[PDB]
Amino acid sequence: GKGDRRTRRGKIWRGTYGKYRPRK
Amino acid sequence: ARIAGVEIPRNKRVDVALTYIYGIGKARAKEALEKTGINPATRVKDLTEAEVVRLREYVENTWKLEGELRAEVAANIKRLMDIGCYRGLRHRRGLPVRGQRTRTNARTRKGPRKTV
Amino acid sequence: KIRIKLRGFDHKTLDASAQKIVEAARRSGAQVSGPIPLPTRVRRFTVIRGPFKHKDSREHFELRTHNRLVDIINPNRKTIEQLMTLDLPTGVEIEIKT
Amino acid sequence: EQYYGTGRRKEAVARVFLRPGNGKVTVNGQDFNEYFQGLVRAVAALEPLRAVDALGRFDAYITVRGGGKSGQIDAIKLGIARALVQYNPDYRAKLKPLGFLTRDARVVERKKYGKHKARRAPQYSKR
Amino acid sequence: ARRRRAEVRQLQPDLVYGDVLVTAFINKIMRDGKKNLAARIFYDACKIIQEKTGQEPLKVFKQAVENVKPRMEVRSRRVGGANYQVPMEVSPRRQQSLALRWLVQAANQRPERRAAVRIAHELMDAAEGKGGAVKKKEDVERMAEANRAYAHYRW
Amino acid sequence: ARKALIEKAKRTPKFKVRAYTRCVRCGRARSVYRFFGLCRICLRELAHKGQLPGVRKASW
Amino acid sequence: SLKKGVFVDDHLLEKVLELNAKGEKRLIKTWSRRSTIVPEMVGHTIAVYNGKQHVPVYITENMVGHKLGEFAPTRTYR
RNA sequence: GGUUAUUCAGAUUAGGUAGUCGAAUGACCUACCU
RNA sequence: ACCCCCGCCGUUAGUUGCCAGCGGUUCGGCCGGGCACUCUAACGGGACUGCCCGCGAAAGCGGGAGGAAGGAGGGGACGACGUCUGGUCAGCAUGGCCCUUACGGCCUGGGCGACACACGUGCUACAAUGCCCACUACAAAGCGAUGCCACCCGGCAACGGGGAGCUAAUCGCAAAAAGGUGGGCCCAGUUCGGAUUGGGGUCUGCAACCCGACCCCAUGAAGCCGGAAUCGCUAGUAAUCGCGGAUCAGC
Ligand SMILES: [Mg+2]
Ligand SMILES: [Mg+2]
Ligand SMILES: [Mg+2]
Ligand SMILES: [Mg+2]
Ligand SMILES: [Mg+2]
Ligand SMILES: [Mg+2]
Ligand SMILES: [Mg+2]
Ligand SMILES: [Mg+2]
Ligand SMILES: [Mg+2]
Ligand SMILES: [Mg+2]
Ligand SMILES: [Mg+2]
Ligand SMILES: [Mg+2]
Ligand SMILES: [Mg+2]
Ligand SMILES: [Mg+2]
Ligand SMILES: [Mg+2]
Ligand SMILES: [Mg+2]
Ligand SMILES: [Zn+2]
Repeated sequence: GKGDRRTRRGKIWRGTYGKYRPRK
Repeated sequence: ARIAGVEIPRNKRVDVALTYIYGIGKARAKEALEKTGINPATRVKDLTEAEVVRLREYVENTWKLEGELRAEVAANIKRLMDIGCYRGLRHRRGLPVRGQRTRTNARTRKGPRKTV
Repeated sequence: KIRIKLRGFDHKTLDASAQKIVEAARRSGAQVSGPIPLPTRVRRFTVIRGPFKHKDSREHFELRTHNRLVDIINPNRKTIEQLMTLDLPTGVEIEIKT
Repeated sequence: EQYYGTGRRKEAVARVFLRPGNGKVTVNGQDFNEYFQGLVRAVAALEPLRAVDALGRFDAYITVRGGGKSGQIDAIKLGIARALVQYNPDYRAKLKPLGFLTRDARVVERKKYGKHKARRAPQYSKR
Repeated sequence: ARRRRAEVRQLQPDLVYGDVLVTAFINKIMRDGKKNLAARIFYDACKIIQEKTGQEPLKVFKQAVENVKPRMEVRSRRVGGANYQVPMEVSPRRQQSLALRWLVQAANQRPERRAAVRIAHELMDAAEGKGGAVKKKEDVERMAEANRAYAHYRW
Repeated sequence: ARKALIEKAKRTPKFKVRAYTRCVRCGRARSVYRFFGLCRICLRELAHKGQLPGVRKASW
Repeated sequence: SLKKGVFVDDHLLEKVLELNAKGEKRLIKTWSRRSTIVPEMVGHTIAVYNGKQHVPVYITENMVGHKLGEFAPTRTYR
């Protein structure tokens, strides 16, 4: 989902990374 | 089995079943598993009885959930209620608490379109 | 050994200014690698044409901030005298570092 | 000895080194069937070699870069025609009519203002 | 448009059989320009052809189109002031185009869970004679002969 | 408050969350690029006058 | 949100500390709804402004972490 | 599903009228004009 | 039509690029070496009904070869005498009118963010050409001195702390996504859908109640591809997929 508030490409759409996304 | 006193998430994934439990979402579901070494794959129609109490009593006693949770949900309102904060008088008229556009939609809290 | 940079807007006065620098250093000193244009970093600015309101038919220009590079090896005595004196800058911002 | 040409398309160029061999085809590392995996278009690129009738008789070291995945393959398609047309005059008299020698002008088109995609207008109305 | 005949798109042949028609079907399956996703889903059902029947997908496809290829159709036309449903011969191209079109549209209607399986169960029921997509062709051929009245406007 | 506000812009006496951008010519309150200190109108006109060096009528 | 340091004006704490220093009244005319309420400042009556005027809004133990504006309407019929 | 009555909410109009058209509710089985 | 982008190649220049040729291989173009080639901009040739065929008076049209590209190859800049007494005294200037202890002037707070509605443009979806998750691979352009932040620790994360390099084809924003391999999922108001809302947190900034974004936990709303009507688009276009910037404290 492009709008699920807890997903892979969920953050790829809102400009952020978060937990569900490999940060540094 | 009858997990949270009344809710009975049978015949379905051990992980997902717990989500259906009120007060227990997806994360708190992966939480009982790693802290009880339970495999997320298996079901509820073929789990050991030990775990029917092991995993159960675990979350039941671990953190707030069930009707008691909702009560707190319902309580935190009465506080914003008795005095009249800007957040509280939103549940009154039933408006949103994000200060969002009431002019356009916002139906989800407003209710179905009442033309008049 | 030494290295000179050549940023600038006009490109006709940036193939000229880098071209004079190539003939003066070679004709009166040791080897000097030719002009090496760096990827022109260009600015772009679109903006609504109308004074008031017309979300279209707008306009936009570009800032051609060029780039050019010449590298000399031998710090000759004739060349450093040729560069110091003989040079025709203009709208070119050079920066030399050893 | 070697055969060379230059494939290019969508700013996704592709150098083409190719000396006669068994059929091995390293390109930006990886074997041919290794890099391009689960993508039907691939088996096409090697068509020029099937036009010359020499599948398992020409190794190839191609250096492709830039552009998307598939666009690459297209650049590969032409680099090989150029490669096997350079060191071979008589292999153009038949490879050209079948068509292989063309840059393929079909580049993405610039997006224009007052539109969303150089073309797709915002939902027209009147109300 | 009005000037020239505005001729067809002469697509590239098949990357497996070397025949134009095959590629055609791919496209109409292809959503969002994913020729790799569709080609597989079509090729997947190609091999689901030699399973249920040692028969070659080449003739199961050739026979799957030519068994839903509508022969004549109802086009509406004005006549100074009226809309008749004139029946008339389809374009060689129009047939293929619609056949191939409906073909796909059947794949979506079916209860089959996996796509290639839908086009598998469909492309067979096509060469057989009966199928959800074949019936949308018997159907348009009906309106054809029923309105046979107004055939006096062949134009 | 169009003069008394173009002047108040050059002041920045209080906190910097008030040093809001402003135009150099017109004193427009919005659509002021930082690279120029200009607003879209003039900066377009001045761009036609060639008085903005390097800048060039874009056409790709 | 101000996790570090509980934001609020100094004139508030000031105009209320001199209030605890001898248990004075409670009347007060503020113009800073942008401020959190000081825990101990219970029982007082801060007449908060709201573009309109000073609402004699009271205070308790519950309404602490909440701001002054929280308890001052800004719009008519709300 | 069909018929009818009404109504405003839209829709077609540059706009209005009317109509067509749509919806709701109760009952029931293209025309003119500015 | 001469203006530029992309379409063919070369001329000029070599810190972009080559186990392609040899030596080390830490088997990493890291070192040595080189610019033929990729690239980088800049200059220039190329397509002109030129050629063969046929119609024709000419103009020209239709067909074939050669060619990267044939009948403006694709795209953009450009938009006439006018029309709409179109738009803007609010970007600015300007005639006239009008205020001139306030129609001018400053702060603080409020308001443009008010909701019983209706319309316009949109995002995201209702899902098995697909939902979630582990690995792996391929872009172009663009910006980065009080800014882009590699590497290491705390944590569930947003974020913070220490700290290397960068006046920027050399350092950073930087996994391009969809996709390739493998997993659970099995048609379910669903592992679809994320609206709504309780409590806990981080960042900017005098100050996030009014009135910010952003995490994690929970709540898992409407919603089975939509009436009448109605819109975009003829090809690298529609659709579909990610990225950057301006704007800017943040948003
Ligand atoms: Mg070349
Ligand atoms: Mg595109
Ligand atoms: Mg600001
Ligand atoms: Mg109407
Ligand atoms: Mg009307
Ligand atoms: Mg009603
Ligand atoms: Mg360099
Ligand atoms: Mg060699
Ligand atoms: Mg050499
Ligand atoms: Mg023509
Ligand atoms: Mg012109
Ligand atoms: Mg007027
Ligand atoms: Mg507004
Ligand atoms: Mg439910
Ligand atoms: Mg409900
Ligand atoms: Mg930015
Ligand atoms: Zn200005």
